[PDB]
Amino acid sequence: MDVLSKGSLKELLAHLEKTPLEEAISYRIGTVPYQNVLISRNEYYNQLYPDTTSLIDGVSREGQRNVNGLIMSIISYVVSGSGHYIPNIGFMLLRRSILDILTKHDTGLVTNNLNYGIIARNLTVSKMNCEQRKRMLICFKLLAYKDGNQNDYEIYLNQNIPLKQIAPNFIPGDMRTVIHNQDQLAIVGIPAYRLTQSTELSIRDDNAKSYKLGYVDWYNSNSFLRERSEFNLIRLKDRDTKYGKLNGW
Amino acid sequence: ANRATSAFLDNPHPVGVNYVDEGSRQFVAVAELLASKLIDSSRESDESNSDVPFVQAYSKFADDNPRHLRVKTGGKMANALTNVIRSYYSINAPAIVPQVEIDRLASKATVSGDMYNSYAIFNSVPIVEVLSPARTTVSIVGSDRADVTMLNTGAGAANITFNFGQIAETVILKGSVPFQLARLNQPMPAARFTYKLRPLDGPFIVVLPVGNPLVISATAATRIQVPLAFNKALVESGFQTAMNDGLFDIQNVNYYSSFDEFIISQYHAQDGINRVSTCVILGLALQAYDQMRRALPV
Amino acid sequence: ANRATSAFLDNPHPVGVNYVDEGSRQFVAVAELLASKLIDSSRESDESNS
Amino acid sequence: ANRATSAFLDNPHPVGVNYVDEGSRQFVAVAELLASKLIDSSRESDESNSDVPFVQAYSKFADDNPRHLRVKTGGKMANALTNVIRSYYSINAPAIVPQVEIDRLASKATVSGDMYNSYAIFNSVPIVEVLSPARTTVSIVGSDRADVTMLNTGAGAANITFNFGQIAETVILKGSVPFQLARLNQPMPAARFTYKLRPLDGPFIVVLPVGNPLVISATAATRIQVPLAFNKALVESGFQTAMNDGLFDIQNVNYYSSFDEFIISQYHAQDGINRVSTCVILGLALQAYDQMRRALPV
Amino acid sequence: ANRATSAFLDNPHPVGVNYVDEGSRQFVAVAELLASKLIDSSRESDESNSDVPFVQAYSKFADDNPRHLRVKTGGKMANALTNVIRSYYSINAPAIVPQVEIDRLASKATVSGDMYNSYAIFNSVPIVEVLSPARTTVSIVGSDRADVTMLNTGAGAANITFNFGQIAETVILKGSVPFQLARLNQPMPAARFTYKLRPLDGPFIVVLPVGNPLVISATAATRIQVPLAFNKALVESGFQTAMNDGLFDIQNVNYYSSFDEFIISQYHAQDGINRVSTCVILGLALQAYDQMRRALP
Amino acid sequence: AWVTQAYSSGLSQNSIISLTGNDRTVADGTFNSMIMPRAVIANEREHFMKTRIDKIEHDLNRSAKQEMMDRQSLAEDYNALNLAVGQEIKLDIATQHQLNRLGSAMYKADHERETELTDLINRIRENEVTVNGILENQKAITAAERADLLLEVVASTAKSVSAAGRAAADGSGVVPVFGPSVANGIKVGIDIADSVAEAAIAVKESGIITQLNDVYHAFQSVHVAPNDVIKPAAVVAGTSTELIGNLQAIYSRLRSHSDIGFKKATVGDVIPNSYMIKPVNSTEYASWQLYVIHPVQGSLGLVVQLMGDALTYNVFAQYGNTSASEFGKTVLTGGATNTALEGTKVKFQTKVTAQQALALTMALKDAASMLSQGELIGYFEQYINLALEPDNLSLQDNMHKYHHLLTSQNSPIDWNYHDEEMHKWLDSRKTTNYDAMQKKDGTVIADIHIPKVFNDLRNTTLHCKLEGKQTIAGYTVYEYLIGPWAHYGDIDYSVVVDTLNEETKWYCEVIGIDGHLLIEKSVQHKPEKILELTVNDSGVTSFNGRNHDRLKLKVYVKDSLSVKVFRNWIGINAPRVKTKMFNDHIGVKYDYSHFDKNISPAHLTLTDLGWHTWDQYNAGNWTNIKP
Amino acid sequence: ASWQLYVIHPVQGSLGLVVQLMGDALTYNVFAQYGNTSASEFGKTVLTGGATNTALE
Repeated sequence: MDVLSKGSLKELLAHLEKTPLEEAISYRIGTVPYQNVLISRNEYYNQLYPDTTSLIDGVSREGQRNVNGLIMSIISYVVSGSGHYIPNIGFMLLRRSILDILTKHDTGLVTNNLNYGIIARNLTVSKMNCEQRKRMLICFKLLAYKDGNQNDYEIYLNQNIPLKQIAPNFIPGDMRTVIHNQDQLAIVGIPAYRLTQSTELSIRDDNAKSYKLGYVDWYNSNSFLRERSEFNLIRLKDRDTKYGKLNGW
Repeated sequence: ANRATSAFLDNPHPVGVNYVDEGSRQFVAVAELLASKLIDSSRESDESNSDVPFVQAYSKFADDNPRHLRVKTGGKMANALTNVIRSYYSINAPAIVPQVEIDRLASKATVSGDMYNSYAIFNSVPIVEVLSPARTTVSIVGSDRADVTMLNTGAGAANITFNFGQIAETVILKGSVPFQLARLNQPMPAARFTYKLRPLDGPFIVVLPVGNPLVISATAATRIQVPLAFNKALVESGFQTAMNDGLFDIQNVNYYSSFDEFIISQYHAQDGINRVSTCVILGLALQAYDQMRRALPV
Repeated sequence: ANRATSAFLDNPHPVGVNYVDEGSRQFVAVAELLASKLIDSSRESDESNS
Repeated sequence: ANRATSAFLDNPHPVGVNYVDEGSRQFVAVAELLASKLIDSSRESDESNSDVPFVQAYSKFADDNPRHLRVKTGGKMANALTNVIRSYYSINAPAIVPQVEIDRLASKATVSGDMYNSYAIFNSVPIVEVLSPARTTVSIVGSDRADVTMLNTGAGAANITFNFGQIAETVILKGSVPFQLARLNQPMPAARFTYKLRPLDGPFIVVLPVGNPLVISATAATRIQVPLAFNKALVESGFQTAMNDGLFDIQNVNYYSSFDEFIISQYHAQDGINRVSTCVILGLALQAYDQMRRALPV
Repeated sequence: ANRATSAFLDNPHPVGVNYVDEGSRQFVAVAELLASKLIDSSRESDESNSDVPFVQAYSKFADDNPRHLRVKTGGKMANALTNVIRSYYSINAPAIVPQVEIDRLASKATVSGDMYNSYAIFNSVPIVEVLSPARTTVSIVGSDRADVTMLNTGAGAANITFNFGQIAETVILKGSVPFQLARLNQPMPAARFTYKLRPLDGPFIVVLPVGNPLVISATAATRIQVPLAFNKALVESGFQTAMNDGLFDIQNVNYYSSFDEFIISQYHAQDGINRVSTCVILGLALQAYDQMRRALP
Repeated sequence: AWVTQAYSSGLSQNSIISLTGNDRTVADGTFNSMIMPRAVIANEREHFMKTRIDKIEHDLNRSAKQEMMDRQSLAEDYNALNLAVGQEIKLDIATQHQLNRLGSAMYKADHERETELTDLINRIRENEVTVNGILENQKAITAAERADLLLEVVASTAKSVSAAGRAAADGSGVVPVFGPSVANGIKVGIDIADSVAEAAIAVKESGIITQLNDVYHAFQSVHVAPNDVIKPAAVVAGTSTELIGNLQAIYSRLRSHSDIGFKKATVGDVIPNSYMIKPVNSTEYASWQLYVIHPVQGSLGLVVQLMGDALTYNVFAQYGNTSASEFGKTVLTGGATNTALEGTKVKFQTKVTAQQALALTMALKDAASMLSQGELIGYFEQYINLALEPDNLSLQDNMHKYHHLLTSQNSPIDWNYHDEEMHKWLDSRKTTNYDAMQKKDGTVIADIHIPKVFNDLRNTTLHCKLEGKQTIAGYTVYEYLIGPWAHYGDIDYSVVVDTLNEETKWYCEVIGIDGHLLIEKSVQHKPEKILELTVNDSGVTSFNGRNHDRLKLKVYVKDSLSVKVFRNWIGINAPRVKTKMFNDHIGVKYDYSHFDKNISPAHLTLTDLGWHTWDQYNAGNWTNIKP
Repeated sequence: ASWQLYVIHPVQGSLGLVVQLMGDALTYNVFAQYGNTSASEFGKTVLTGGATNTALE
C-alpha cells in the first residue's frame, strides 16, 4: 500500500532505498499461478465467475527458488503490492534494500543472464496498465545499468513500440534526472471520482480496489503524515530538503 | 575382518544455517531470560496469593495482557521461538520468521548473545570403529555407557582395534574381567580392570583370549563451549518436548534419543565446528521452550 | 567355583591425609560459597550492561 | 654460458589496485596512529593500576566499550584493516570493505595521509644476471647478504659477468680472497678485498683464477620514499604475523621471507615505479596490524 | 642413510625451576619498569644541568641516595636481578636470593605480573632432521637463515627428507636453482624457486638431480607468548651482556649465540612447553639487566 | 537465492555439491552448465537419436541377411545332434527359429562376459601381494580411482574404467540384442480354418503369432562388463580373496537374471515395457516425473517418483500379477508412489539391471536436497537409458556402496526367494497357456507357437559361434569356456568345423586344473561330440578325479571359416542349482591359471594325444610329452 | 571460479601443446616431445605463451 502510493520517481526510488528485501518476499504459501479457476462474484452473478491466476494479483503465490523468481517477486511487489514465497534466501540478502539489490554489485546476486522478454511475459505485461508498465520499465532500467546491459535495454524497447512511448527518461547514476522527471507512477491515491465499496469481477481489479479503499482509510487515519500541520515534529534526518539525494547517485 | 560403529554416529543430517547472526542469537537469549522469569513469577504469585507478579511477567513476554477464556499461548514470542527451533534442526526446514520480528523481540531485554562464555561436559561415547579379525564377533550397545561384547571363536588370541575419534578428551574403559590394552606398537602391560586413555593418542589394541566373552564398558567426556545460561537438565527436557510436539517432523532427518547424542554426532562430522555452534544455539532455544511451555501448557 | 566382581570395586587407592582439619574444612566451604556467588554475578553481568 | 639469478627476483606477482586513493591512504595513517596509542595505553594502564587509559584507547579504536567477560577484537577497524591488507597483496583479492566505512574510520583522527614525506633504506641485494662460461660453477645464496661461490675447473682464467640492475644505489663487494674487478671493456686493477660500485654504471667483469674457489659477499642499499611514521622493525614483525595469520593465502602469488625482499622484487618489474606505491601503503598497514594484534591477541 | 641436524638444537640443558611464582614474576616486571625509568632519567640529566631527575630515579631503584664518593651499583635490586638471572639459565645454579626480599622489591611499583598477554615472532629456523641416501652429501649451516648445501654423486636422482618440527608456524624455502619439493606421497610439482610450507604437514621430500650442487635457504617464523613490555632488541643486547659479564658460566650447560636460539631449542625439547615459561621470564629479566647496566657506570 | 561472504570458510556441511549453487541458477554458456547431465528419456531428440545409434550397432554386427542365409545350415546341424523325441529343435518352425536367434545372441554375450571375468581373476591372483597393498593402504580415495589403480597394477588389457573407454574396447559379440531388428519383416497371422492338410500345416509352420511379435518389440538385453563390476567389488574389499568373492558373487546374480529374461519370451505371455510419465504442460510450475522400470532380465521392478525435490521409490515383484494391475506385491518401500498420474507416456528400454537402478535411487534419495531437479533427473535418466555413471564423484561413490550392499549377504532384498519364485511363476504360466491353447485349437498348432523344448536359456540346447584371432603356425585357436553350470545332470558338448580345404585334421583340447585331453578329429560339417560331462548338485564336476567348476575348450583348425560349439542337456528341463553367494564362492577355490596354456598342432605327434598331467611336460612346450 | 587445463600429445607430430584457461586468461606452452626421459612427459618448451601449471589437482 505504501509502495503503490508513490507518485514520482523521487518518492518511489527513495522508498525502495529505505525498505529492505524482506518486504518484497512473503511467507504465506499461497497458490500457484497460470491456473484457470472459478471464483465467486455474487454481487453480479449467481454462477462462478471464471478467471486466471497470475503473478500480478495482490495475493501471495508460490515462486521459483532462483534469481529469476527473486526479480519477479521484486517487480511484483512494486507493481502489485505483494510478493511471492521464496524462503531460505539468507539473512545477508534479506537485510539489504530493494534498490541495492537492483543496482549494486556488492550484494553478490548475479542477474546478467536475465532476459527481459520472458520476465515481461511471465509478469503478464498484456494485462498491466500504464502505471504498472512504467514501474516495470524502471526496474528493467535499473537492472540493465547494474550489469552494463544498456544496449540490450534499448534494443528491447525498440522492438516494442508502446513500451518505448511510455518508458521513463532517467539515468540510474544521475540524481538530476530523477528530480526533473514528471511521470505519474501512482496506482493508489485520493480519487477525484466517486469510489464506492463494491466488488469487481477480475482478481486483479478486486485486489487493486481493496488497496485503493485501504489507502483512503490509511490517508484519514492517524498514521498519515500531514506536512502542513506537523512539519516541525519530523526529525531532521527525514525532513524534506532539496539538497537530499540518493546514496551513491 | 569386520567393523562396527556406534548407532548414533551414522549419517548426521545437515543443520539449519538461518538465525545464527548476532541479532538472532540475542533473540534466543532474550527468550531464555524472559521464559525463566515466567516460571519464577508463577511460583511467587502462587505463594503470595496475588496474581500481579504473573501478569507483569506474561505481559513483558507476550506483549498482551493475560485474560481468562483465552488459551494463553505466549503471543508472538511463542510463534517466533517455535519456528526458529524448527529451522535449526534441518536445512530444508523453511525459515518463516521476519528479521523485523527478531529485532523487535530482541529489544525487550539487554543481553549479550555471546555463546562462548562457558563450557559444558557431554557424556556420549564416540566409538567410531572397532576392527575385529575373522571368527570374532563384536557388538556395540549404548550411547551414554557403551558395552562392547567380544567373543573369540578362533584358536588363537586375536587383536581388536578401537578407534574413539579425535574429539573426546577422556575415555575410561572398564572390563568384566581384566584385559590387556596398549597403543599401536607398544608393549602390552599386565591385565587390569580399568584404563584411562586420550583419544588423540591413537588406535588402541585389545587382546582377546579364547573362552568366555569379554564385555568392555566405555565412559567418555567431551567439553563444548556454551553460554553461561546453559543448563543441561533443562535442555534435555526441552529436547524431549520438542520431539513430542512435532517440531522435528521434517522429512529426511535423523532422530536421536538425547541432546547429548545429537550434539556429539554433529561434532563427529564434516564441518563439525560450524555445526556445533548452531547446535548450541538450538540448545539454548530448547531450554527457553521448556520453561515457557511448562509455564503455559497448550 | 568361579568368582565375579564389579570392575570399580577392585583395588581402591589410598586417599590424601592432609587438609582434613577444621581450618581446611572451612576453606572448602568458603571456596564453594564464593564460587557460587561468582557464577551468579557473571550471569547478572551478561543480562545487564554493567 | 650459464645464467644465475636471485631467487626472490623471479616473477613478482601483480599487486592490488584498490584502496590507493587519498581517502584510503588517510585510513591507513589513522589506523597506525590509533593502533600505536593502544600499546602505550596498555603500558600506562599497567603502571597506573587502572584500566581507564586502556578503556579510552579501545573505545576510540573499536567504537565499543570493553567488557570483562566479552572478548576484545578491535571492532570494525580491525576487520577493515585485515580486509584492506588482503586486497593489497594480490590483484585477485575480493576487496570487500566498502568506501563509506573507509571514510568514516578516516575521520577518527586528523593525519596527513602522506605517503612520500620521507625515505628509508632497504638492504636486499638484487643480482639480476651472472654470466659464467663453461667449465665454471656459480651459485647464489642469500637475500640480505648474497654470497656467490664460483669455482673454475678450466685451463686458464675465466671472466664472470655481474649485473646488479639499475635500481640499487650502491653495492659493496667483499671477497674471501683478493680479486680483480672492473667495468666492461676496461682494464683490470690490482687485486683488492673490497669494492664499492654503483649498479647503474654497467655490467662488471670478475677475473676468476684456476684452482681455488672465490666467494663474493655483496650488500646493497636502496632508497624508497615512505611515510614519516615508517618503522622497519614493526613492518617486518607485521609481515611475519600477517603471513602466519593467512592474510596472504591467495592462488597464483609469490611468497617472501622479508618485506625488503617483497618491496625490492616488485621495484624490479616492468611497472615497478607504480608497484612500490602500493607496497609502501601495504607496509604502513602491516605496521598498524603489528601494533594492534600485539595489544589485542586473537 | 645419513643424518644432519642444526647445531643449536642438540642437547638443550634444563632451565631453572625457582622464582617462577607470581611474586617473582612481579619482581621482574617491576625491575624492568624501574630500569627503563633509570636510563630515561640518565639521558635527561645529560641533556640538562641538574642531577635531580637522576637522583629521583636511582633512589627509587636502589632505596639509597647516590653519593659521589660511593660507587653506583644499583642496590639490593641490582643484586637480586643478577642472582635471579643466574638461576634461570640452569637448574644447577643456586637460588641464593630469598623470597622475603623478592616480595619486598616487588612492592616498589605496581604492575601486573602477567607474562602471556602478547606474542613475539622468532626467526630461528629449526631443522630437526635431514635424511639423505648413501651417495649424497648434506651440510646445514646457519641459525637465523639455514643454508642446506647438497651434492649428489650417484647414478640417478635422490630423494631427501626434511623435518622442520612441529613448533614453527611457517617456513619459506628458496633455492639457488629451481627444484622440486612435495609432501610424502604427493606428486612432485614443476621446478620452482620458492616454497611456503607448514611444518605440521609432515616430512617433505625434495628431488636432488645429479648435475650441480643445490643450496636451499630456509627462513621460519614461530610465535611465543610474551608480556607487552617485551623488546627483542633490548633482550638480545642483554643476552650478550650477561654472557660477557659471566652470568652463564656454570658446569654442564649449553651456549647459544642469541636468545632466539636459546628459546627455540628449549621449545623443541620434551618439556618445551613448560621451559619457555621460564625462558620468557628470563628474557624480561635480561631486558631489565641491559637497561640497568647501560645506565649505570 | 543465496550469496556467500568473501574470505569465509569454504567447507560446507553437505558432501555432494550441486553444479548450480544454492541459488539454483546456472548462467547458460558457462562451464558449469556445459557439464550438466542431459535428460535422454524426457528429451525427444536424444531418445529418438539414441535408438538410431543402438540400431546401427546391432545391424553392423549382426546382419539380418546373414542370419537368414545361415538358417539352412543351422537346421541341418541341429538335426545332426540325434536327440530323443520331444527334445529336438526344428528350425523349420518360424517360432523356434526366432527363439534360437534371441537365445544365441544373448548367450554369446553372457558367455563372453564370463570369459573376461576368468582372465580378470587370473590376473588378480598373479599379483596378490601388490593387490592387497593397494586395497589396505588407500581407503579415502574414490572407488573409480581405486579401480584404475587395480587395473594398472595388473595386466588388465583394458586400463580405462570410464564409460567412453569401456565402449572403445568392446567386442562384436557383446553388443546388446535389439529386439525390433530381429522381428522385422516376419510373417504374422496365418489363418488355417479347419484344415488339417499337410500343406496347410506347412504354411502355418512358417509364421508366428502376434504375441511373440510384441515380446520382441519390447526386448533389450543387459550385459555388464567386468570393469563396471570391479568398482562395487573393491569399495569395501580388504583382501584379494574378498574382492574375488565379490566379483563372482555379482556375476552369479547376473547369471540367474539373464536366464530368467529369456524364459519370459519362451513362456508365451506379453512382457511389459518400461515407461515414463510427464505432465502435459511442458512449461509447468509444478513439475513431477514418474519412472516405471520393468527389467526383462530380472525378477523385481522399480517405480521412481520425483515430486518437486522429493524422491520416493517402490520395489515390486514381477510375479503373481493375477489382478488387472501390472504391478505385483511390493517388497521394499521407500515412500508413496502414485502410478495413476495422468500425462504423456514415453516408452524406453533400460540398459542397467534392477540392482544398479535401485542403487542409484537410494543414492539420489540420500542427496535429494543437495542436488537440483535437473541433476537428479539427468543422472537418473543417463544411467537408466545409457548406462552412464554420473560425473559427480561423491554421488558415484555412494551408488557403488549401495550396489555392494544389495549384492552382499546383508541385502534388504533376499534375491534367492524372488528368483526362485519367478521361476515357479513362469513355468506355471507356460502350462496354463499351453492347455488354454489346446482347447481353442489343435495340439499340433499349440506346439507350433509355444514350444516346450526351449524353457530356460541354459536348459535350452543352444549353439555358440566362436571367433578366432590367434593363429599359431597356421592353426587358428578358438576358445570356449565350459561352465559354470546353473543346472545339474548330464551335458554333452559338440564342435562343428567348416573350412575351405576338402580334407583336414583339426585338434580339440580341454584344459582342467591338471591337464588336457587332446582329441583329434577330421570330420567336417557335422558335430563330433567332443566331450561329455556330469554335474553335481552344487555345480561341481569330478573331471578326471578332480572336482572342477569350469573348463577351457580350445579348437585348432587350418584355413577355417566358422567354428561352432553345441551344447545339450540329456534330460529336458534340467533342475537348477542354488545360486551361489559370497560365502559359497570364498568357501572353495579353483585355479584357472592353467587356461592360458596353448599347444602347437603343427609339431604334434601321435604319442602326445590323451590325458597328460603337467609333470609329464617340461617348463613350457606343453605339446611334447617328453620332459 | 573454474579452470580448465588441456595437454595435447599429438601422435602424428613432433611437438605438443599445453593450454590452460584460468578465468578470462589463456596461457599456452609448446613443448618438445623428444628427450623427456626424466620423470616427466614434457621436454623443453620451444615456445612460451605464458605460465601453465600442470600440477593442478
